[PDB]
Amino acid sequence: SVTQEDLKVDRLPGADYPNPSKKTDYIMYNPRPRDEPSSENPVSVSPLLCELAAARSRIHFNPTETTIGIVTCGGICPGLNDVIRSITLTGINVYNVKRVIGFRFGYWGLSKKGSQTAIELHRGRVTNIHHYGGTILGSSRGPQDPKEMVDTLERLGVNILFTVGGDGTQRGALVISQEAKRRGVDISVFGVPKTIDNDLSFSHRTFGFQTAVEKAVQAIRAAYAEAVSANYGVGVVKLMGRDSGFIAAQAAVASAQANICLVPENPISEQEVMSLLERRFCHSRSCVIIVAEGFGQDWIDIGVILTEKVKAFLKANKSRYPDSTVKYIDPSYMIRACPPSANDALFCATLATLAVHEAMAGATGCIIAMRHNNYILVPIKVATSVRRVLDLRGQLWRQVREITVDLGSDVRLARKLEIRRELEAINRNRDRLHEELAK
Amino acid sequence: MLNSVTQEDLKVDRLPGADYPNPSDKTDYIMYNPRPRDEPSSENPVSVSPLLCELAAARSRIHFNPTETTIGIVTCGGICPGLNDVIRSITLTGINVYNVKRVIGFRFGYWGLSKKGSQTAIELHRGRVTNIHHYGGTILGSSRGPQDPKEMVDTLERLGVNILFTVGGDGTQRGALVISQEAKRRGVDISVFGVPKTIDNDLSFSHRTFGFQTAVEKAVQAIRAAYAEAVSANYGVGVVKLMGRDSGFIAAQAAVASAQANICLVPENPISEQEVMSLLERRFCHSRSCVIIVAEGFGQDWGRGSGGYDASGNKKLIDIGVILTEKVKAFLKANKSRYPDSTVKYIDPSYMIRACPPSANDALFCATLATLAVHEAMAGATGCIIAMRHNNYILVPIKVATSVRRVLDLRGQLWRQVREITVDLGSDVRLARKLEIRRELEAINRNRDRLHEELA
Amino acid sequence: MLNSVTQEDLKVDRLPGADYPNPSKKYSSRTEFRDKTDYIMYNPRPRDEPSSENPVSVSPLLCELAAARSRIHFNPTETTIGIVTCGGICPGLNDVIRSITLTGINVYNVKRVIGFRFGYWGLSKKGSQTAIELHRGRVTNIHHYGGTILGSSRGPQDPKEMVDTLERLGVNILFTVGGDGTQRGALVISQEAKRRGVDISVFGVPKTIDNDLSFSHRTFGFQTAVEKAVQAIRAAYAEAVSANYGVGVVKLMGRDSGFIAAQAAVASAQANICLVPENPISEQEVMSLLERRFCHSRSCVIIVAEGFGQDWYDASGNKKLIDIGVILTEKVKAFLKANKSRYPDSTVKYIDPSYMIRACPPSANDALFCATLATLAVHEAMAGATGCIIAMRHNNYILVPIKVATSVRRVLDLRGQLWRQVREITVDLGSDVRLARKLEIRRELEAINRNRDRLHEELAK
Amino acid sequence: NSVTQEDLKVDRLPGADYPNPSKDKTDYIMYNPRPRDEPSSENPVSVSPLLCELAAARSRIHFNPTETTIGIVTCGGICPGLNDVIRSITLTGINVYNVKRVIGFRFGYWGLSKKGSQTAIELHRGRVTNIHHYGGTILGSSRGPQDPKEMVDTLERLGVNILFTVGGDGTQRGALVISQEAKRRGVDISVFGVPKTIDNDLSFSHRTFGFQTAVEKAVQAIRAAYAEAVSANYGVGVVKLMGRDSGFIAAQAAVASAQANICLVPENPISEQEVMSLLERRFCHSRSCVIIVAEGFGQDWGDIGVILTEKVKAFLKANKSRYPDSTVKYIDPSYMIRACPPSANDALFCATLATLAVHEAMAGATGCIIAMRHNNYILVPIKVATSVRRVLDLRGQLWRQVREITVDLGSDVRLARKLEIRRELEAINRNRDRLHEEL
Ligand SMILES: CN(C)CCn1ccc2c(ccn2Cc2ccc(Cl)c(Cl)c2)c1=O
Ligand SMILES: CN(C)CCn1ccc2c(ccn2Cc2ccc(Cl)c(Cl)c2)c1=O
Ligand SMILES: CN(C)CCn1ccc2c(ccn2Cc2ccc(Cl)c(Cl)c2)c1=O
Ligand SMILES: CN(C)CCn1ccc2c(ccn2Cc2ccc(Cl)c(Cl)c2)c1=O
Repeated sequence: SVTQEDLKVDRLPGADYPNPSKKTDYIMYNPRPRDEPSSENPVSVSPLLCELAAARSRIHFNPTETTIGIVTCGGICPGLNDVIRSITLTGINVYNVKRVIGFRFGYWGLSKKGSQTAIELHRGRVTNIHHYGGTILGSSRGPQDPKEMVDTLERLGVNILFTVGGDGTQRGALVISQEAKRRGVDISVFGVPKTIDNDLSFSHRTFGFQTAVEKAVQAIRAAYAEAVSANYGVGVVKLMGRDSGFIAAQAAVASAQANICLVPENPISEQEVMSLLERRFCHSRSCVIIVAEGFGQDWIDIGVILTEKVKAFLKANKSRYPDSTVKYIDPSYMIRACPPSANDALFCATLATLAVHEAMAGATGCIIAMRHNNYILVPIKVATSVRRVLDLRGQLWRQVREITVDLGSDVRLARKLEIRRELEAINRNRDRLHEELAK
Repeated sequence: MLNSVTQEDLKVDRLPGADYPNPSDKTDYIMYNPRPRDEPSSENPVSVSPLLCELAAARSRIHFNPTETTIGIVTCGGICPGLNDVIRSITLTGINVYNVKRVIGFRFGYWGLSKKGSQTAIELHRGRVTNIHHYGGTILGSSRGPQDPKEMVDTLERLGVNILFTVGGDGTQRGALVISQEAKRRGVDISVFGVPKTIDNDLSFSHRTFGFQTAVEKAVQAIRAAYAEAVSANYGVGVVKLMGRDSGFIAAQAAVASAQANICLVPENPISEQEVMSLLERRFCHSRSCVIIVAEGFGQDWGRGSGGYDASGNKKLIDIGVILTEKVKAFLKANKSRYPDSTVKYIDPSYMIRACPPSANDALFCATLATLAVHEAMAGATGCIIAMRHNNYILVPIKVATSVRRVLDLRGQLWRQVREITVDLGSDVRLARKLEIRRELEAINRNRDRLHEELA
Repeated sequence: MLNSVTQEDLKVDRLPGADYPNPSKKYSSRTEFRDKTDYIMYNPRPRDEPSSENPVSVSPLLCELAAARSRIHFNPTETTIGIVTCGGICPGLNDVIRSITLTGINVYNVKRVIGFRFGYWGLSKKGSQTAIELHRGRVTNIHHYGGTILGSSRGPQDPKEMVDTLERLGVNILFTVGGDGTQRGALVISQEAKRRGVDISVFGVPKTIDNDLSFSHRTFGFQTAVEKAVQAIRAAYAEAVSANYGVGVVKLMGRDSGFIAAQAAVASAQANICLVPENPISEQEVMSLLERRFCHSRSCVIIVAEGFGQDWYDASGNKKLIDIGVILTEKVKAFLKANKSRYPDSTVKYIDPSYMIRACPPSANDALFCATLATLAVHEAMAGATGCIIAMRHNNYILVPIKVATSVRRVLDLRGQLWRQVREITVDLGSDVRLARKLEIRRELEAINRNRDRLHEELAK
Repeated sequence: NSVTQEDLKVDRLPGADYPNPSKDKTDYIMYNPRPRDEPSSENPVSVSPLLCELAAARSRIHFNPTETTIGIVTCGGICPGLNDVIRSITLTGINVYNVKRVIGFRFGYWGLSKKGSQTAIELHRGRVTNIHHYGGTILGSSRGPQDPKEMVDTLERLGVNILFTVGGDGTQRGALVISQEAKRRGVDISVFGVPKTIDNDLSFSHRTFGFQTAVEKAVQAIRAAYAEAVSANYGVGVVKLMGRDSGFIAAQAAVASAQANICLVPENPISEQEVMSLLERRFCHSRSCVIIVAEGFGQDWGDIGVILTEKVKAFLKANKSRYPDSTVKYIDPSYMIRACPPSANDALFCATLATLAVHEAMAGATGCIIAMRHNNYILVPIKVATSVRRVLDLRGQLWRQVREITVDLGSDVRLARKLEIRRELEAINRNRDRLHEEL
């Protein structure tokens, strides 16, 4: 029940200035056809069209009179400094805006007390900041009074505010937008979605996620080495994922080293987990367990709890697992806090520049997202009403099930054929050697 | 001239019969162009294009009896980060999912299937592929050049190979469909299925090929080094050659990602030696360093090649890397007048970009392409490649795939980002510089006061 | 209570007889005569100033130098080599396994090489079943991966039962890769062996990431471990500077010494408090360092060694660990919560990168070091050395009897250059906070105002 | 060989009339800590009469800290760590000694000429904060001398009291000439060398800054060459690994990588014909060959990198007969080895060298370098330091490890190969039975 109206992104009234550098075009939400190939063109399975992001010929704000505002909120995420850098440099080099302000430590930065700390963003101040993790502005969780914030925006003459944060941040962003139009102030509030878990809807990718999976795989390589080094060794790795398991699932498949992958979308029992572990220890002396922070909220720190419960299980069963070892790893610090991969640096730069192009063109109350290889605008209202989750019947989760322990699979039948294939390889290698001597 | 892709061109071949169940359902499609003809209205939107692409997926009925099927793998041409992943995934998907009788790896490209190289061919089991994705190159090995299709299909028949995966560029797949035709010519049950290898990401009906994301990571590293060398010298010039035989996707993305390129030379934008030197000259107006990205395919009109081909059917190119470096030196030497001491370092990181293991993102992509390749080949697909487009995996007949290629849009967002960073002759040098200073003073004088405040 | 190490204590045992020539190092390849033991001075500092006579060591001790010998004890083609890895993994174990295996096979051409699985358990009659054959194929690339292909356990086994296995498999040399506890057991295997008059060499390759072996300036894995520590700190630093009154607590190995903590702290240049066992301070002292940091900064990074503050059952029924990382984090939180007054919003992130520091493959420099230690270990064990470790000291490879090696341990000198560099970077209650800060500013203004004018110059002219 | 204790006596400027703001006689370390006689009841005596002055912070210092200007110049090829040395000299000066001012001279000795003295930079805490995170030198670097007269004019003009010269043998040679020109006019100047040489060929040294980082990169270059080469039938990777006059990088990289089959260093000059017979022997029972070559090898040949590659190609052409398809890839990773930031171990080493350099220069040391030898930091007069150089011992343990890995013309090809096979069969046939057992 998402309607075309839900996808209509707001514009501030008027586009009375030319673009210093450079029709709304659309892309289909679902590019799959209703009917088979035929004489006429195919029609979408969905009625939804998404507004494409692009530099416009006419823009709302007089560039040389425009102040741009930036705020970063919530958990850090690889790429924040890139988004800060790109918004700042696109503003200055392309549109030549009067001023760019950075609000310190999240929404607190726009409160009358934190407005003191706000920083001037020039070319010099952002030159290399993309080389470092975190945010030069700083970040806090938690809202402020939208009234008090819009006072600061009016006071500093801020014309556009970029809100870099999760669902909660944009929810607040739309409330600033509405508080602004309620006074009839000329303010654009534009969201750059920050979410390492890539669980934004009307999106296939958010900045930081690809970088985060790189680090997750590194964490798993370490866990794997620890675990295979012990007799009945268990590496438990916690891989982000508050409400979705996209990092857990991709890391599990990429690493090719996960035997059990625990995600919120597939909530199983403590007892079920231990029988997967038990089946792994039938024909293996090590087990790597990926666990999303959001798994087993009905069992909070699932990392420590799963580790304690695995230990308890192995201790109860010393009988069969005589010496055992269980190492817990929390690489959260290492996954959020790094600078982005080159690919994520480019993605961040592209999101930020299109964000400025569209905000200057008077877009407001929207996020910028990337979907079907294209950059789209999405109203915050819809963006924050629905969220993304693993499809347990889809290709990614199928690849997790192919690698992870499955109680279905005949373990010892599967192993018979394994051996026959290996003998067939050995016996050929055996003869080719024999040949070389006499020959 | 317009290309003439028709829906018939996109219909991928199937070997006749799907008479066995899947150990582990109609063809679904995705629209080639998901942009609508008309604005939002009462009815659902309709594609600007009539073309539909076949989606890749595991099928319920399959052509080959899994337990009786031999899978063959061959890797051809320049190495590319991910080849071992594709080898590993084809091997493990075959064994763990379909439980195929045997998997053969053909050594050193098509040479591996010639009666001479068929000696060297290797048995691929789980043990033999366990960790091969951790290393660059190909455990099979790779050569440029075709062999006698007759002699190759002899080997395929001799070893009872039922599917052959061809991992290589346009030339390799062109040969793949020639194996397919030589096979049907004898009425043998063979699938020939392509996994596109091209680091330049210039396959059409594709937004991404395996290895490209990894290659851009390395290019940016090469640039970071060049940048350090160049900024260290007074009138220092780093020239970096970044792959790109016929397209500049690596050059362009590396240039934007690095944010350290001042001149980015790609084949799509052929400019003169004289134009390049005036970009350099303008850089040295208000800077003592310049980094120059150059695609191996740029400036094919700057010199004349021998006129020959390498064995794969690529033009033997004029080493534009060495030539651009010599011409920059010549220019700086002619103008010692204004560039009194100058330094020009040339860097060729080709070795480092192809030869590395894949990024985790490229490991996943390779693994996904390879498994869908096996799912579809088992379902009797043949004479096609697997590609990724609009976030989805599609099948494409080799015939169309090898008749069109991909190239930078000089009016598109990526190239716009290159032009925002690289030197622009347009902006009036010394006016442009006045405002630069005023902005920097305005920053300094604020920093100046905020300090003063803290004391009193 | 002084240590009582005499020159006799540094004489390393040799099994009686060196009755075979060296396959690789021929006696006729040298310039000078005699295949004797050469020595290096324990302490190369002189008693007296420069004078007419040569200088004399401040110490009487000489250490035996490690090197390939012209005569060897074991008949190479009849020799079985045994390898066992014990305790915490450490970057480089697979290199040491690989190098011992390949030096044995390629240089001496030994009959066979056995890998004992999961520590000393591998030599017990039960674990002797699991022992692996080590050939060229089985070790080709194992140095590319962290951990140990043999596996590792803590804990001793019955020396009697172990030497049964060594005799049963015809093992002539056993390399013991492990910490102090492992070598202590190694010497006990050696003595149990000589007690039956079996022809066995027991030779230690010291494993200790903390680099706290004595008669040593470097153990394999330590350089790699400091690389990872600095990476962990970069992350903690980013988390911390991102929060208003942000605190990164990083635990950096160091059971009984703080060499990783100290080097990481200096290298990173990002540590404001560095807590090592050698400098035991109070909870109250720590909080006043933090307090002084928050006078003129909104972030603090705290390095803490596992072994710091030893004087400071989980729900599932297991005994809960000595974990200064969790405790320091709780106590910092408690302090910040008591003082919300002045630190209104605060954040404390704890990082335990132990997993990431031990479990990685070695740096190229540590790969070389591992390869060198392992090959000299084989050269010397073949030359009949036993009851000793191989160590690296004053840029040279030496042999040390296990007895001495396990009676003394290494520790930070709090008056030495490394710890001085930590004190220069970390918060110091000495420097008067607000005067120190005045001059900071004046220096920055003096820089700004010059930059300011040089710009002004360019414009109109 | 003929080096005297007088040669090792390091100069001090007359007077140490001020206390140390942070923190006493000269201590020494034995040049050669090997004993003359066997172990005995008394302490052993050095084989050598030579003692080196140990570097350390002193209680009395020559320069009045608050009146002292420090000068820094970086010369010749960049080297991983230059920015660390710049940073540490600057911060040790400011934070420990509290010096009046610190100047950075741009683009080498040219920076001190009356023309380049214009470009010289003021170095404060802000200007050096993160410069160690980047390769190259924020000061810049040129080769070549300037008029020592003209340079000492600049030093007098800017009131420079200490000048740190970061560069190779040629740079320090010039440094001592500045020192002598300074004392020749009544100028209170310390000239103190921080040796820069990636090849680690400084004498009275076991390690120079950048060398450990450079070997890390060399091994990475080799891993790439190896992958290219093993991918081709009769594949040849030629890698050039620095080494103008010594092969320490070539040798360590070769051993560390374990992937070099031929390692060509200046210390072991062999013929083109000798190289090709190593290659020939490799291709008897192998289809790939990796060749490490130091830039200083074969200066008596036909840019040894391009020439060796051409000569290998020429050899493979019309031996097509036996090497039917062949491939020869040349790699020059010089750019990548010099231009990177230092390893954490090299960052620490750089920081340590720079701080001790300031401690000792403040204590009036001059006409000397700081070096690291037998795990200790020593001072060495430039005069001796630049009169002798370091090179591979072909009879030492490092080169022995290169010979163990690289192809050896000694071992009888076909007999050597028989035993290879027997060992492999003995492995295969055991693996073969253990499998059979399970069925
Ligand atoms: C209650 N809320 C604070 C946490 C749970 N959650 C998590 C994700 C989520 C919603 C609603 C939408 N989404 C997806 C999402 C993620 C990031 C952004 Cl920036 C946006 Cl606008 C939407 C959501 O409600
Ligand atoms: C003659 N050929 C050997 C070199 C020139 N070339 C280069 C690229 C190219 C074509 C035709 C299509 N393409 C793009 C491309 C890239 C990779 C693959 Cl696997 C395919 Cl099928 C097509 C093409 O003809
Ligand atoms: C009891 N032990 C398990 C922990 C305390 N400890 C720590 C270090 C240590 C000793 C005795 C000597 N050493 C230094 C050391 C480190 C590594 C090795 Cl392999 C050796 Cl032989 C000695 C020592 O007793
Ligand atoms: C002429 N020179 C530029 C090249 C040859 N060369 C190479 C090394 C060398 C000398 C003399 C001494 N050394 C070793 C060395 C290396 C670096 C430094 Cl900074 C010093 Cl003082 C000495 C030497 O003469």
